[PDB]
Amino acid sequence: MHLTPEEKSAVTALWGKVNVDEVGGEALGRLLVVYPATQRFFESFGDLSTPDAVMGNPKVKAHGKKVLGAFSDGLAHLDNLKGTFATLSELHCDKLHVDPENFRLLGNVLVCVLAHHFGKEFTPPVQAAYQKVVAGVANALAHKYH
Amino acid sequence: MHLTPEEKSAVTALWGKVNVDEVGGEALGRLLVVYPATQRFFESFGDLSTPDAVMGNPKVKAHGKKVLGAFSDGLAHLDNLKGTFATLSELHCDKLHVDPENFRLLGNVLVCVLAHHFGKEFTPPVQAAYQKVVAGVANALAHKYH
Amino acid sequence: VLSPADKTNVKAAWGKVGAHAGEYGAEALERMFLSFPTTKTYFPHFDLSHGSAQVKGHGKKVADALTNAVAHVDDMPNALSALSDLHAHKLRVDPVNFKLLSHCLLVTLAAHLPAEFTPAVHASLDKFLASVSTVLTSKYR
Amino acid sequence: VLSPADKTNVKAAWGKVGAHAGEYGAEALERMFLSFPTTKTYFPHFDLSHGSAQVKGHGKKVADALTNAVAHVDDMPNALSALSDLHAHKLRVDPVNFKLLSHCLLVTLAAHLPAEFTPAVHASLDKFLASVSTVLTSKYR
Ligand code: HEM
Ligand code: HEM
Ligand code: HEM
Ligand code: HEM
Repeated sequence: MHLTPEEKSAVTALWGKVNVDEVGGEALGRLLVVYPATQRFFESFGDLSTPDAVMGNPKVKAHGKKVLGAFSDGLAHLDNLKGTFATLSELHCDKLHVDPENFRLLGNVLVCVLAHHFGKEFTPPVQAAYQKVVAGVANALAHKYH
Repeated sequence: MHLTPEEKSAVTALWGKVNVDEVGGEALGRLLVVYPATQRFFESFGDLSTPDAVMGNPKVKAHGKKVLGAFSDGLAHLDNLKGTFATLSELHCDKLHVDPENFRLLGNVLVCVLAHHFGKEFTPPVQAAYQKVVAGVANALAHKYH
Repeated sequence: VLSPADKTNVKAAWGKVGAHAGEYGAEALERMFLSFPTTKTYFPHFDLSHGSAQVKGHGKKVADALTNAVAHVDDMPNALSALSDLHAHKLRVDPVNFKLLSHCLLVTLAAHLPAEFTPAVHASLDKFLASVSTVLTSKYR
Repeated sequence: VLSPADKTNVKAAWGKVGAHAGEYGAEALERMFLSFPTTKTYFPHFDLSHGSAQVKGHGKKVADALTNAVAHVDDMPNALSALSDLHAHKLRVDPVNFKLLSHCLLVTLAAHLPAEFTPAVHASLDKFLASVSTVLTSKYR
């Protein structure tokens, strides 16, 4: 994907300070809370009945860490998101049956978490660079759907 | 734009049966009727007071011919839509200020029109091929927005 | 909101559908699966092959529901109550998908009702499907 | 719909915005114009540069409308009647844009109210902005 030098540096710089374990858990937990329909993919995760239950669920935090970790990998290959995510794209379609619209929801929830965690440092221009990145990632993940 | 040879033929073949002027007027009139917000760009066209006034407005009809003529020429360049529509993309953004969401609405109204026009010949597979084309064109027209 | 003329248009167009409601429902689903493949993510348990009984059966349940809503166009919320709970608590279909099915139902109606599918009826049907979609996704959160 | 806890959450959060509501409204618009460039198509007559007084002025009007909505959370349609008319009959902003502004407002709140922006509050605010959005586009057609 296409990022200006300014956008790439804003992206890269912020990510250097993100604890993936921590943000990953928060991002997935908030998704399940704000968009409860998404719980349809995690029936075996335990108790997701309340925000507190969702947020302290170890299975949620574990999964959260896995997802953002794969997300961190694509950040290293911004020039070829589609090639980077082809295998997971096919997995998510063929085995998991996840509607790609959910990739977009997660992308928006992640932006919210970054703004929450970073405050004032997450400026309008920084957000803009991240918005382009999560849409890119969402597109790369839906690419092999059929 | 990636279409199988089968899909391209389905597209080309039906298109060969279209009265561009007629379908053009119908599609633009129907956009204006079904999605009235779209009238925001056409206040100088006169009377758009009712379905009948819209469908019968000579300015609406002329604009539809113009829009579908361009669309039509684009069907000759399925392999280079971005290239084919780059200048119009710029115009629509910089001078016309048209939210690209409207290209998507028109594309769906166009498919409804073709279905109405062709009846049973507009099969599920023919619709699918046209769906790809209308999305392709919408994307190409939104490409230069900034 | 559906104006009084909208309700008259829907009732008139749906009336014509009549006995073909179930075959139209199956066709609209087939059009959706082909045009918008991501919608298949919700039917991994189905034989989605052309003319499968599973699709014909589902298509008929979908049309019946539509028939119930037209019949109770003044009180959809109460009429689709049960359907609204199932979609909100079990199915949990992303709302985007309702807009794709609605589009395929309009294309189907267009392909089958040459005489009745005027600009005004088209507008009324679009609004009606949007209303149904809103009622069905209303208890999601 | 907005449950009693939702209403409680919104009033709490909004309460804390307090006097900064206008500054947050401007920040939200700026976020929107940078993140979703297509939204700029509705303000061809504005200076959209960082610090623009037009944006700041517009931000205060938006924020003031939201304050009015929170105050009348139980009777939004009537409170926002004039604004629904305006958007439906004059401005005619595609409904998709409301989702983009709502997202940017959430981002702004997150960035300014760390303590208050809990997952529960986040969910209630999202539901509230969706409700305002719905009211604002209810008379389009
Ligand atoms: C940021 C976008 C995402 C990325 C990069 C991503 C990545 C991954 C990865 C790396 C796995 C592990 C594969 C394995 O070894 O089994 C996985 C599994 C999974 N993902 Fe995604 N994911 C994303 C978004 C989503 C979303 C939005 C959902 C649904 C809301 C979802 C649902 C699942 C499920 C259900 C599994 C299987 C978990 C299990 O084994 O129970 N993913 N994902
Ligand atoms: C397939 C999608 C479309 C195509 C191919 C297209 C093509 C065109 C063309 C060829 C022109 C004339 C350019 C010129 O003056 O040199 C034009 C102008 C214009 N278009 Fe688009 N258009 C599309 C969609 C739309 C939509 C959906 C709207 C608004 C809802 C719109 C609004 C306008 C307006 C307002 C003008 C200027 C008319 C005038 O000055 O008389 N267009 N478009
Ligand atoms: C106009 C909108 C819709 C209507 C009226 C509708 C109606 C129905 C009805 C009547 C049923 C059967 C309930 C029963 O057997 O008791 C059902 C089930 C179902 N619907 Fe919805 N539906 C709509 C939209 C959607 C959409 C957009 C999707 C996904 C793309 C969807 C996915 C499903 C699924 C997966 C089932 C269960 C299928 C089965 O296992 O039999 N529906 N719907
Ligand atoms: C929560 C959502 C929104 C609220 C509460 C809201 C509220 C308002 C208010 C209070 C005004 C000023 C009316 C007056 O002049 O008295 C206004 C005008 C306007 N709004 Fe909305 N609005 C919302 C969403 C949007 C969105 C998403 C857009 C487009 C991206 C938009 C575009 C405009 C425009 C172009 C004007 C006129 C500005 C001018 O020329 O001064 N609005 N809105």
